[PDB]
Amino acid sequence: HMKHTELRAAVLDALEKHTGATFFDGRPAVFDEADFPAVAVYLTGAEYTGEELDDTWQAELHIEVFLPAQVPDSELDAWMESRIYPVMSDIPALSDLITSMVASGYDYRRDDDAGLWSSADLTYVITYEM
Amino acid sequence: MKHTELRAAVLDALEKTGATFFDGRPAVFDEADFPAVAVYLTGAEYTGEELSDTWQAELHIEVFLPAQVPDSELDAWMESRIYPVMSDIPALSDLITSMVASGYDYRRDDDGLWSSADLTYVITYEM
Amino acid sequence: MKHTELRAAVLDALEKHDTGATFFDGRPAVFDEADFPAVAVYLTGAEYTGLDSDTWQAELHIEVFLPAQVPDSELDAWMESRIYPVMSDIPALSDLITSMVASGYDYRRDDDAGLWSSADLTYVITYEM
Amino acid sequence: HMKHTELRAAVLDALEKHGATFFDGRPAVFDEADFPAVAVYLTGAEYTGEELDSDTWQAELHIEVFLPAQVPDSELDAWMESRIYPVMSDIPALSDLITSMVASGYDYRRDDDAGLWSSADLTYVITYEM
Amino acid sequence: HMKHTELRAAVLDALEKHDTGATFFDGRPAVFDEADFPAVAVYLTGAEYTGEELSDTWQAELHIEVFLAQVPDSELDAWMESRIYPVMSDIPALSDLITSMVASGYDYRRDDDAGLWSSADLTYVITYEM
Repeated sequence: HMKHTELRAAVLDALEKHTGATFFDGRPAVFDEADFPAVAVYLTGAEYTGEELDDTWQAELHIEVFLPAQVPDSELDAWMESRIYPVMSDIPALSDLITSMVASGYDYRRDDDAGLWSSADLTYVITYEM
Repeated sequence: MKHTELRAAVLDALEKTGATFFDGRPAVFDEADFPAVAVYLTGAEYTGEELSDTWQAELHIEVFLPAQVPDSELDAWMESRIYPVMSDIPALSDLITSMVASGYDYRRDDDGLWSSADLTYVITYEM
Repeated sequence: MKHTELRAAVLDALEKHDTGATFFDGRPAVFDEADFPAVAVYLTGAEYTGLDSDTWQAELHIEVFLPAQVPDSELDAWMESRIYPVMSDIPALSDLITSMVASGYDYRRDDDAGLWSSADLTYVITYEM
Repeated sequence: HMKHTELRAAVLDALEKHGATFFDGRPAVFDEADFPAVAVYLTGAEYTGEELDSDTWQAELHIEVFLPAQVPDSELDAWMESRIYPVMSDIPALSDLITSMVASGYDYRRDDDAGLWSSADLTYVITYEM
Repeated sequence: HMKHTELRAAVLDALEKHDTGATFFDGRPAVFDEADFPAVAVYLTGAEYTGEELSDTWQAELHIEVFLAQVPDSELDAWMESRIYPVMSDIPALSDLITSMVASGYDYRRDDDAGLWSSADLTYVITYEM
């Protein structure tokens, strides 16, 4: 399999072994009533860093949790600090696939199109080889 | 965790102003909510190890008014109900390691049932 | 509030003329077709700048709106003809800011409906809240 | 007539004396009869200071072709190197207004909303005085 | 006729030569048709003049994008990994028209308006001479 497929699968699995919710392999664009709670594992900004002649890449690893419609940002944090944060401390699979990992950001996005969901995004900055 | 407290501190500060408060930028608006006051964070981001895990975020306090009102009305509201409360919020002061003015923007409903002013500061803290 | 004083210092000045336009105190979102020619005065990216100081930098805008089926040349003409003169000197505006300088001259249009065509003349100013 | 007005005219005129629908400024929504359309406009015009008791400026000059419906980008290039390029070789009137000219880019843009129209945009960076 | 046309084609031709499977596009499609999927578009973006060298040299981002509807990214990787990377492995016809090619990024994009499709975008940074 391609290295990106392995990446998310390492996280995704660590998520199932653990959390009553529906997961997606990649940022979804739409959901069905039945998808919430939703947790998407995906990558963004994958880029080739090696021009010091290294094959080295870097990317933003995403674990975004979606909740149905309009909820407070604190309900998202609770879900984040109670069903995700923990799982992101022991995921040996992930370790073996990457060369470095570090906390990146923590964003809040919402469906500014059809107000169907509110989300919290936990992202790490990673480095690896294709 | 920590962002709930941060946001909360300010929400409880502005609590004590007949407006409708929102913990995190709203998406859709039911006009009963106007004047709407939202408190949220943008660009929260890890910044390294001091010993203690540092983070930096952007704290927002945006006031929304129904329809298309003249920016000034927004400033007026902002000058009368928001700044006063912002001058001193100990609860907040205790959760942060530093705070400082960032900017002041005027946004609006591009797709137009509301216009707004959004006060911001840059805060640093430990998660 | 300074932002309000600034825009005002500019609005009146500019609207003290026979200009048969409509003036807005802020970048409007929805335009009634009966609102053109339109003239809006607003600020963007106001940021605190401070070295310890109360410097605040912002971008002053004077946008001219006209029906979307109009050549830029016309907007250009509208600009040289009614705004530039007035903008050459506004003592009310001067006594509020600590510096002003030409910045840009952009061209915009309504991408959805396609109801208007505009020209945005901007300056960079500095001041203290 | 102010500088920008004169700048566009130069190119505008050149294009006329030589055969589609020309617009003085980037248009928003076209009418079936507008194709093929060519737009000559400016973007990013900014003051770069004063040189010597004179007001200096920089801007991007655009000559954009719009072809009816979604078409291969190769059709655009073809139309481009056939009607546009030649005229651009040397436009006196223009050179007599500017202070410096050089090629910037060649961008492809489409009607994201619908296959309404496809376009190839040829740009230059110029410096002039107001 | 001109360079951008030869560039895309070298890629397009190499790709169909390898796997006629999808419907290829010369440029980035504005809108698709239920049938086209799988879609594979070959295009350039940000082509900018970088100067003269005794010859005028340009720079641009070459794109090979695979569109599928809203399916998991790993499936996009999988198509990318078996219908694309092998070809891109080395394409003489292409290399023969440029000066340098380097890997840039791997972006996952998607339909935002109607969720009609989801894609994987493979990009290389290339230098050539008009």
